[PDB]
Amino acid sequence: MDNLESQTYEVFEKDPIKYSQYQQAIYKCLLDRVPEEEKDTNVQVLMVLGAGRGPLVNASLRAAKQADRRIKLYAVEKNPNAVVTLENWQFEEWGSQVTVVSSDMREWVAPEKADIIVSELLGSFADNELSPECLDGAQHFLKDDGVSIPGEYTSFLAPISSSKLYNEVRACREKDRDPEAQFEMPYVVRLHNFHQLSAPQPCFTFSHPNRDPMIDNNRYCTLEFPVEVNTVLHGFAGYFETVLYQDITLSIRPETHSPGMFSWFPILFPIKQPITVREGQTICVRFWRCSNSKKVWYEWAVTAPVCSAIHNPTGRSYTIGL
Amino acid sequence: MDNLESQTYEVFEKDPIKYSQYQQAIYKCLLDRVPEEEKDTNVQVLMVLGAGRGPLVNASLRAAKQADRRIKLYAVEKNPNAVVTLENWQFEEWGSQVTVVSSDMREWVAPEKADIIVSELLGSFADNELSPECLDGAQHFLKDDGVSIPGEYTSFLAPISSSKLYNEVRACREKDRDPEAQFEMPYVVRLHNFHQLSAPQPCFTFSHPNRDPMIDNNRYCTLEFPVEVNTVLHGFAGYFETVLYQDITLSIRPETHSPGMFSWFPILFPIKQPITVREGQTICVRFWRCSNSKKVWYEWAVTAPVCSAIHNPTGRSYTIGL
Amino acid sequence: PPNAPACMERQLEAARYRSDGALLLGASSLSGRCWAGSLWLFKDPCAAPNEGFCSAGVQTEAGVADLTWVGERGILVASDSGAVELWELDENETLIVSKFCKYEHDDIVSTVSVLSSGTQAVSGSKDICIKVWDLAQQVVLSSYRAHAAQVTCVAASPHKDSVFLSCSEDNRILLWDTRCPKPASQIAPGYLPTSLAWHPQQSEVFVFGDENGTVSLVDTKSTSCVLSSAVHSQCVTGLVFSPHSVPFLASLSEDCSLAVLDSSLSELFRSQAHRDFVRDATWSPLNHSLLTTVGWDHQVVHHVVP
Amino acid sequence: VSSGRDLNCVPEIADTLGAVAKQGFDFLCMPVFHPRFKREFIQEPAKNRPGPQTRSDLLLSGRDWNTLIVGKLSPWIRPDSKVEKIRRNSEAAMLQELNFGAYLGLPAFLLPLNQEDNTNLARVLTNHIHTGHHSSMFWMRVPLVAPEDLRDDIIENAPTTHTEEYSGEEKTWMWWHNFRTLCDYSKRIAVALEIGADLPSNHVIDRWLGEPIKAAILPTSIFLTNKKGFPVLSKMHQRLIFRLLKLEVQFIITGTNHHSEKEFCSYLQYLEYLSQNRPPPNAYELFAKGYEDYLQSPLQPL
Ligand SMILES: Nc1ncnc2c1ncn2[C@@H]1O[C@H](C[C@@H](N)CC[C@H](N)C(=O)O)[C@@H](O)[C@H]1O
Ligand SMILES: Nc1ncnc2c1ncn2[C@@H]1O[C@H](C[C@@H](N)CC[C@H](N)C(=O)O)[C@@H](O)[C@H]1O
Ligand SMILES: O=C(NC[C@@H](O)[C@@H]1Cc2ccccc2CN1)c1ccnc(NC2CCC2)c1
Ligand SMILES: O=C(NC[C@@H](O)[C@@H]1Cc2ccccc2CN1)c1ccnc(NC2CCC2)c1
Repeated sequence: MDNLESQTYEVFEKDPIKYSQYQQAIYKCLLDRVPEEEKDTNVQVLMVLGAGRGPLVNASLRAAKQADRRIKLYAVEKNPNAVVTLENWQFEEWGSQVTVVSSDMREWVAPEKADIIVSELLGSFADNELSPECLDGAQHFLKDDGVSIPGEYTSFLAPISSSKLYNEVRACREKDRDPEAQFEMPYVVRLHNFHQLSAPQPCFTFSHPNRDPMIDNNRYCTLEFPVEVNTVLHGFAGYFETVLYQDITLSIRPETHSPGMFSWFPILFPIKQPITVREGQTICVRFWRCSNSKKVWYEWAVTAPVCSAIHNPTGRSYTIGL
Repeated sequence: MDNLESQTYEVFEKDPIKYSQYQQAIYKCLLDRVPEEEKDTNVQVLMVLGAGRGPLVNASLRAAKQADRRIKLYAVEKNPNAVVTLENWQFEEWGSQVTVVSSDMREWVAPEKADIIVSELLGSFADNELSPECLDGAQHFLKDDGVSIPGEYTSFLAPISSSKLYNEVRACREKDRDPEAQFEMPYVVRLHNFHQLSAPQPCFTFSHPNRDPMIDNNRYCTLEFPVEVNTVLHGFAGYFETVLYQDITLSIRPETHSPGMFSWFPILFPIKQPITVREGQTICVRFWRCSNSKKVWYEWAVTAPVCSAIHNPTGRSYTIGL
Repeated sequence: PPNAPACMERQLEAARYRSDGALLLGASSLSGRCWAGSLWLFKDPCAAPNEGFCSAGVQTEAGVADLTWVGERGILVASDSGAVELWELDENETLIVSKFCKYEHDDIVSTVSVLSSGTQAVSGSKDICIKVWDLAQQVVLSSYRAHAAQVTCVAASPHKDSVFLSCSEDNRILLWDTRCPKPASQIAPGYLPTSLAWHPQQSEVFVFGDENGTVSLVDTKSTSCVLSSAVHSQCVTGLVFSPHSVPFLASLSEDCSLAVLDSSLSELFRSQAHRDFVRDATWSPLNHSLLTTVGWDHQVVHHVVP
Repeated sequence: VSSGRDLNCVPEIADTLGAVAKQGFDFLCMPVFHPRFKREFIQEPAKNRPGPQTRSDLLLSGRDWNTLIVGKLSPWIRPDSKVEKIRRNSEAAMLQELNFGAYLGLPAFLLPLNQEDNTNLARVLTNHIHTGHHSSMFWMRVPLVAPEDLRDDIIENAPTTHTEEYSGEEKTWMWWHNFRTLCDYSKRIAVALEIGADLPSNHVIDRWLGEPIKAAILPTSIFLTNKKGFPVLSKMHQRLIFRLLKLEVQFIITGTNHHSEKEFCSYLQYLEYLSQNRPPPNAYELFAKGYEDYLQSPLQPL
């Protein structure tokens, strides 16, 4: 529903590892797709779906030079303001090799099928920027044997204690809306003064392409977190891991965090009322990924040691517009 | 977004003129479409788009018996609860002649094209129940020479004075929303204690089928209302007229009101602040019909004798979900 | 050729045939990094718009909003900078040198027209002013603020040095005679006038195009537009009369088409060759059946009018 | 004196900005798309015009876009046109330019009020203000005197009115008042008051009192010339400058140099001369500085 600002693209382009990992993934994929004997006759069709101002376009070109393989590039971008940067760069630097497309990947009628679809539509909680829905509407122009980079992603959740963050969320009460709406929405936050109460556990997973006859992006997960400490539960930290290609991965999970990667901060799902947890008790949380044709949202509830209210029912406080 | 209750369908089925007018329109259309020499060989394909509990289905059958013509009926209905009534009636009374379809007319893949599409998707302000959008998604399964009943509809507006209604709208202030949202939304109301300040004037018109290369349901109208009285403007009454077929029409305009027709009450578009109007002054109002892929809404403003704020900008207070 | 740029800017603004048959081209860069302009001379019109096949070429400081021939070697330009600039073709006609660049307008110079004598010119601007220039002295003789909005078009009468027309976004069509103390005369309000063309033989007759795509025929003495036609689906950008004894009228629009009309404004020819806004039309003095058009699609199309 | 240069011609953005900064200007008002580059949004083939649609955001640093550039709406954008096709393309183009300005993080964006009916312009701007997340200022360019009322009396069959029209002479205040009423007093919408060669009567000037004037537009053509050839202002113009200096408005210089023998920064040097020669702050103003129009809740004395 919104378009990113120029300076937002600018800061994230400074990520020291995200783009070198993407380049390495494309490099490995090109060598596995076209052998040495075909290096000058086989042209691989690469599509950067959500090109931004063009850093994955440059990463794709550098990877093709590294692999000594031939590529035909498409740079698809829905943000028309970012398209200005893309079309000025295409005229001055890239040339005919890169075809710039000003369109939503779900509505674009591609002139040919792709060998490789490259995208970075991931959110802090993996699928909260609607990468499943966007890539589902784009997989029809991917070859039957075609590859999607990233191939899969998994979100992670961990219960947390933070009276400081509980107070920050509480202070988000706004006029002209439900007085508790602020507790029924996630926040992107560089978590600092908190206590992680149990090791992160995998929540939701998505794989690309999705060749199932009935595609369903809705999800329901039950997580049981052993707690070996007396504490107060205030919410859940959300992280993700992604498989770009084979062993080339990215992670924001604290235990496996990709070095120097600032492109994603964790997410925080708050709870309306703090919950007392004693040593040896288990925190049980339920998360739902819900949707209709217009929007996507999450619903969540604590069921042990005590029940909380169901948070964000029907997306009454928070939705991600399609 | 919502489905009508059983008793809502029940009361409107008691309309003494709406259905006899629809029957008369279908009757006239059948005689004009198939001559006497073809009365036993030509079967006209009729589609009731939004069949409800089936009264237009019975009106279509009675019209075919009246015209002594052959018809094949389709009763399309998106409300699955109304579909129960339709399928029980089809088994017990109609039989094979009527094919019941449980679907949205915009998503239904018809097995054959229609000669006549019959619908009653009209609101108090004609197009406020999204008849243009619904019939636009349904016209692809209408023959190149096919007829739509209704063929056209026009909304009407009239400035009104009512301190009583102004107070009723004012009392609609709700918690957990903008304190003036109640003035930025229309209301269906049987207007009684009011003063119509100028004769109703046509606002927006839609025609079916719409064979234009670029279909645009968005609208912008400027209306100038001569006022020959000292008064206070509180809002605008909305009415409509529809051409079912040729001279067979329906109207809720007070001057041409269809007798006994209670199926539509007028609509009221309020204004946040009452406006003083002196004898001989002109009330100038601007109305916009706006949309995106998810919703439709109206925006309105008074520009003479004084300007009001633009009401309902971006549909912040009121939208009709697609 | 030397001093000529290796690349011509995409947006072709003007095309003017010289009496000998040489083609003058005006272009602007209306997008990308640099918003400048260029002037081109093509002794072979079929070679246009290829830079390697031009007779002469030069880069201007800013975009070319309009241009006109000043005799056989002079080129008068309406610039985005607010300048009216005179460029002169050298002795060997292989270079285009600047004679003057005078910044007298406070906004974009949108239109220029050389007066009948060829010694004076009229410029119109977004700054709402109309100026009368002395080309030899390189100065402004008179400055007129008659309009109330941007001047869209200025057209010098074919044979009277003191008579010209102007039209603007203020919805006025003004008939000028600089021999009067109040030089302008307004000739029911409707759609905005966007283009003007004096009839080449009937000294008191002119045509005007509007923002709604309508072309109208007017007689200054009668002051009535009894003859009109809905020619285009969009704004009439330009109106150019053919060099014939009984002239044809070319009308160019933002609907990307070119139309050729007769004396009663009836269509004889319609061309959809352009894939973007048709900006100018020039009839060949050598072959009267040939009409050349330029567009924002960088196309130089040669039409055979029946 | 916080001052800006207004330009409608920018061949190279870095060269132009460097040139205006050298002259002493703190900011530049410029088009974000080429002012003559009319764009089609609905009908083919012009709708499918290959890009780029304007120049790149990469041409300037983030800091420069946020502090030195004031955007300007293209002159062909007419959302209140009598032609339906022009109204629709103008709405789409206005949203495009406004969103490009939001994309660049421009501190302000100039839009004109040059006619009585700006209803659809108000509606499109209100829609933009209530869409997405941005906090840019909208400066409505409005003249003290309408061009129709300051035109030279040179139309033989359309003479200028010689009889006084008290309310008629304040018509541009009503254009502003109506626009801001439609936009429901948005704190993001302010006035860019354009001064002309002939100042109107005092009552016309006084209508602007209490209005949110953020900028004052000074065309080079309003400046008189002294014995030394330097640009100056009449005593009446100077009086208005001192009134606007108390409101701490940003001064904008528009038009070309009309004192060609002198350097361009001379128009700016005259403004700082006026600013340096204004009355010094008295004892009251020394303490009251910074409290102007700042609302304070009265104390509970007991
Ligand atoms: N459905 C969509 N169709 C096309 N582009 C999209 C879509 N959804 C998101 N985008 C764009 O995808 C980009 C997502 C960014 N996270 C990535 C930017 C850039 N490729 C980078 O790695 O820095 C943004 O520029 C979005 O505007
Ligand atoms: N897009 C749609 N597709 C299918 N049915 C629809 C759609 N929109 C509305 N309807 C149905 O159309 C009917 C509209 C009613 N006003 C008419 C009911 C009935 N035909 C009558 O005349 O009493 C309702 O039953 C709606 O559920
Ligand atoms: O998680 C974040 N935002 C969403 C996330 O999905 C983000 C969104 C985005 C948007 C455009 C381009 C790339 C990306 C990268 N992915 C985020 C937000 C704010 N600041 C961050 N890091 C700071 C900047 C200095 C350290 C991170
Ligand atoms: O205008 C009305 N409602 C919308 C209108 O579009 C309505 C909606 C509807 C819904 C289902 C079937 C038919 C219809 C007919 N069209 C309306 C609402 C309430 N009461 C009404 N009349 C009373 C009942 C006793 C007199 C009228």
